[PDB]
Amino acid sequence: MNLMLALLTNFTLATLLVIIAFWLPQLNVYSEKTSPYECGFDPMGSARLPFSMKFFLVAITFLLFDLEIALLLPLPWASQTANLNTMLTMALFLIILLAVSLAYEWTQKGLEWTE
Amino acid sequence: TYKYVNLREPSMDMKSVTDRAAQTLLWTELIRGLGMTLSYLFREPATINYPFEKGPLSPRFRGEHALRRYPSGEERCIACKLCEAVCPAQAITIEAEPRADGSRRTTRYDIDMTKCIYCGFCQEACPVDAIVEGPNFEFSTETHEELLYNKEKLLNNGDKWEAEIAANIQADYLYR
Amino acid sequence: VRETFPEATIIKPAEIFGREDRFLNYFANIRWFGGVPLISLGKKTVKQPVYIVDVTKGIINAIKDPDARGKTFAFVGPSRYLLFDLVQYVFAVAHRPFLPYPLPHFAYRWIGRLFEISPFEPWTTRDKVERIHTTDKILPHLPGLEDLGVEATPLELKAIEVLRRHRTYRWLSDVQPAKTIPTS
Amino acid sequence: MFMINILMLIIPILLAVAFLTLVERKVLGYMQLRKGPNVVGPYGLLQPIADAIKLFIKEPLRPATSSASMFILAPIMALGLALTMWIPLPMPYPLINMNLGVLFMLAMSSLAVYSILWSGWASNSKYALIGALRAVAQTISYEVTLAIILLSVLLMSGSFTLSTLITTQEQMWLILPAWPLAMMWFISTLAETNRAPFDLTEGESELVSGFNVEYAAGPFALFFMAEYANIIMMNIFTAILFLGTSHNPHMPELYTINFTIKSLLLTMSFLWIRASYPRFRYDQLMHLLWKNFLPLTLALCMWHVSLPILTSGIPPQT
Amino acid sequence: ASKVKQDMPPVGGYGPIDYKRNLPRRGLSGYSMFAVGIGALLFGYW
Amino acid sequence: SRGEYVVAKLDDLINWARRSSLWPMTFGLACCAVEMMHMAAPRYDMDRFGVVFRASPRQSDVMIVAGTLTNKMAPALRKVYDQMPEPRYVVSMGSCANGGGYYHYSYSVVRGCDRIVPVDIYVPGCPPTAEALLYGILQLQKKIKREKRLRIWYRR
Ligand code: SF4
Ligand code: SF4
Ligand code: SF4
Repeated sequence: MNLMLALLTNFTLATLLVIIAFWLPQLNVYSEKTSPYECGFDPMGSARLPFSMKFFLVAITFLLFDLEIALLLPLPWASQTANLNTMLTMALFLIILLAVSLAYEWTQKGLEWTE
Repeated sequence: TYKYVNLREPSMDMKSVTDRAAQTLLWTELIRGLGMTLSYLFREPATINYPFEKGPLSPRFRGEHALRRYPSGEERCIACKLCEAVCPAQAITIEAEPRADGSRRTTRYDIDMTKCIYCGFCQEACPVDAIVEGPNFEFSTETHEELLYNKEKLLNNGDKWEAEIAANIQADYLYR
Repeated sequence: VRETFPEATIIKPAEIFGREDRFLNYFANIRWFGGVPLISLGKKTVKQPVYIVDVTKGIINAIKDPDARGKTFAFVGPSRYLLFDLVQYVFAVAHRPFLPYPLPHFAYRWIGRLFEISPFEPWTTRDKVERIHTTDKILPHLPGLEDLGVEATPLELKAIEVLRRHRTYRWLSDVQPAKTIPTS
Repeated sequence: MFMINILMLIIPILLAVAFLTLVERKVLGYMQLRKGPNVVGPYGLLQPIADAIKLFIKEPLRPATSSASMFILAPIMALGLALTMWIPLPMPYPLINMNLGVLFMLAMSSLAVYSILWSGWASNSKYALIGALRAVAQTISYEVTLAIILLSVLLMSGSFTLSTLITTQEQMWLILPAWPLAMMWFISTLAETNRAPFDLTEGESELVSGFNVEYAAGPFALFFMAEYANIIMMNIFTAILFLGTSHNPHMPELYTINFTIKSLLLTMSFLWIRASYPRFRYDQLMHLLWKNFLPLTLALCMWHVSLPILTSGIPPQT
Repeated sequence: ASKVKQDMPPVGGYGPIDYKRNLPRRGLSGYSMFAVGIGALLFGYW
Repeated sequence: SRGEYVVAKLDDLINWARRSSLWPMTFGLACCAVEMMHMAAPRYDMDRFGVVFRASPRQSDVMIVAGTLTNKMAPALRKVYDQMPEPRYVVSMGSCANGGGYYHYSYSVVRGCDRIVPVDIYVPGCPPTAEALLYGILQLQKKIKREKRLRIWYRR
C-alpha cells in the first residue's frame, strides 16, 4: 500500500503542475508563433531526419551489454554458495566474454564516429 | 626574432612516462584547474553596487548633448553650421535668421539622437564651445520620438548640466 | 447615431472572416467538443461572410469619398452559403474530422448559458448562438462594396491563410469548393 | 501519518531544488569574480520564488504540429520519476524500506530516458530529434558503467539493500577500498544528468539544440525540476555509497546533519566542475565511456568479485 | 615662464614588468602518486 | 477588501515576479553586443539583478536588439520575435537599432528596428556604455512595475 500511495502522490503532483501550467497563464496563439523554432530561417526541406547507422549501433551495443549485466546482477548472492570455485570461474567467464565483445567492436571500427 | 610555441620532445625515460601515466589516470592536471577556480571563490568580486555606485569616467567623456550659454545668459551658438558640416552621421539640422535684435542665432537646432554616433566632432568643430557632449549617459526613453531633440531640449540640458559641464571643460581645455 | 450625427456614414458588414476573427476560428475550436452541434443541422441559415481586408478598404475609401456622407452601406461577400456547407468547408480546409449532429434550439441555448459563467472571454454565449444561426439579410437598396471601388474577396481564396494554423501536419501533400446558394 | 511523511519528503525536495538554482548562480558567480543574485530579497533569497512565479504565468507555447499527448507526458514522466527515486533513500530511515532498493534506483533511472525521447518526438522539429537521439545514446551508454560499478561495490556490502551500505561503512568509508570505482562513478553521474562537461544538449549552443528547446513556461520548469532533483539525488546516492555516515539509533538527527553536509558538498562539486572545464565533443564522451571507462570498469568488476574470495572477506547475505 | 608639462615616464623609467609564462611545478612524481593510491587500496582491503 | 484591493495586490505579485526574473535573448548583431557582454562581466554583473546572461528564445522575456539590423537580417529578427512567449519586451540598444545610426542612409539597413518589432525601451549611444544599458534594463523593470493588467481586467 505504502508504495502505491507514494507513486500515486508523485505522479499526481506532476500532473497537477502540468494542468495549472497550461491553464493559469494567459494565452495568445497565431500562425507565426506555434511553429518550430528552427534558427530564425524557414525550413529548407519537407523531409524527415535521415537514418544514421552509427546511432543505431550504440543502441544495439547498449542492449547486448545491458543483457549481459542482467546476468551479472545476482553475483552478490552468488558469492554465498559453497561451490566458490565453480561460481568464481563462471563469474569471470561472463565478464571476460563481455570484454571480448567489447574488443570485437573496437577492432572492427564499431565504436568510431567517422563516416 | 621568433620563438616556438609548441615545439618540444617529451622525455621517454620511465620516470617521465610514469608521470604522464599518473596524470592520465589520476586526473592530476584537471584537479589543478579546480584549484584555480577555488581561489577565485575566495577573492573579492569586482562587482559594483549600481545604481548606488557608478563606474569611473573622465572629464573627456562624451554623453548626452547640451547647448551652453555665456555667463550673461546669451546663447553661445551663432548658427555657423560647422557642427552640421562635420557631423559624420548628418544628425544635426540647423536653420537660422537674424534675431529681433539683429544677432546671428538659430531658429532650429535638432540633433537626431538616433542618427548620432556620439563622436564629439561637433564640439571639436564648434568655435565658441556652444555644442558639447555632457557627462550624462542615463537618458534612455520609452519612445523613438523622445530622442529627436530640438533646440528647447538642448538648451534645457545645458541649463541642467552647466554646473558639471563647465567643470569638465575647465579640466580638459588645456589639452585641446 | 443617424440622428445625433446626420452626416455620419454607417457600414453594415456581414460576419467578417480573417486571421483574428471569431467566425472561422469559431467553427474550428468546436473540435474540442467532439462533433459539431448545428441547430436544424445548419440547413435553415444562410451566411454571406465578408473578408476583413475588403471591409477595411471600404472604410478607408469611405473617408476619401465625398459621396459617402450621410449614407448607409452593407459590406457583404460575393457568395452565399448554408451554415452546414460553410462549416463543412472549414473542417475540410482545416483537415479535421467532421461529425455534425443536430441539437434543438432550447438545448443549444442551455449550453450557451453554461459557458457564460466564465469571468473571461466566454467560448460561446446565448447571443453568439443566435447570431451564428441568424440568416444574413439581403438589402438590395443599400450600396455595397462595389460603390466604394472594392471587389469582394471570395472566402475560398482567403480561407487557407485563416485555417492553416488549425491543421496538425506541415506539408500534408485538394478540398473542393463549398456549395453556394445561387442568386435569385 | 504516512501521507504526512510523503509530503515531508516531496515538498522539501522541491524547495531544495529551488534554492540549488540560487546557490549555483552564486557559486558560479563568485568563481567568476562576481556576486550573482543579491537584489531580489536578502542575498538573493527570493530569486527562486520570482523565477517560479514568472515561469508559471507565461504562455506555455506548444507548436500546433506537435503531438500533444507526448508533449504533456514527457514532463510528467520526468518529474514523476525524479521524485520516485527519493523514496528508498536511507536518510537514515527510508520512507519505503526496500530489500532491493539499489536495483529500484537503477530501474527507475533507466525509465527517465523516455522523457528525453518523447519530448524529441513531440517537437516534430528535427532540430531536436537529433538532440534527443544524441542525448539518449549518451544516457544509456553511461548507465552501463553505473550498473557495473554499483555491482562491484555491492560485492563488499552483500546485498542490494540501501541501509546495508551504512553497516558496511561502519568502520571506514568505501572510498578508500574503492577510490578507482568512485572516480568513474562520479563522472558517470555527471554524464547521466547531462551536466558539464557532458552537456552537449541542454546548453551546448554549438550548432546543436537541446531536446527541450521547444518547451516554455511551466512545462519547461517541470523539466528543470526533474533535472535538478536528479542532481541532488545522484549526489545523495554517492554520499551513501562511498562516504557512509555513522548511524546512532538514539540520535538519528546526527546522521541527517552529517549526511546532509556531505551531499551538499558533493552537489557543490557539480557546480565547481561546471565552472572549471570546457565540454567534451560528443564523439569524445562516447570514447570516454566505451574505450576508457568500460575496460577499466570490467577489470575492476573481475577484481572485486575475486577479492573477497581470496581475502576471506565475503560480506553476509543479510 | 612655466615649463612644459605633459604625461611622461618618471626619472629612470618604470620598474620591470614580467611577461614570460609562469606555470610552477607542483605535486609529487608518478611513482609516489601510485604508491599512495595502492597503499590506500591495501589499507582499505584489509 | 472592495475587490479592487485583492486585484491590486495580485498585480504587484506578478509585476514583481516578472521584473525580478527578466530573461533576455540578446541579438548580438554588431559592436553593441560587446558593450552588452561587458554588462554581463563582473563589474556590472547583470545576473545579480535576476537577468541571466543568455536564454533561448522559447524561455526569453525580453529581446535586446544590439547592433545594426540589415534588410537581410530583418526577416530573421521578426521570426525570433514572433516565437517569443508573452509577455515579451524589446530593448533597442544603440543608434543603429534605434534609428539607423551611422548607416541610416544605406541601401541595406533597416532605419530602426521599431519598423520590424515594437520597442519598449530605447537606449541611446554608439555604443551605450555597459552602465547605460543596465540603466535601460532597470528602466524596463520600473515599466513592468507600472502594469495594471488585472486592475484593467477587473473593470472590464
Ligand atoms: S557626436 Fe558626432 S554624430 Fe553626434 S551630433 Fe556630434 S558630430 Fe554628429
Ligand atoms: S553649435 Fe557651434 S558649431 Fe554648431 S552652429 Fe552653433 S556655433 Fe556653430
Ligand atoms: S550603434 Fe554604434 S556601437 Fe552599436 S552597432 Fe551601431 S555603430 Fe556599432
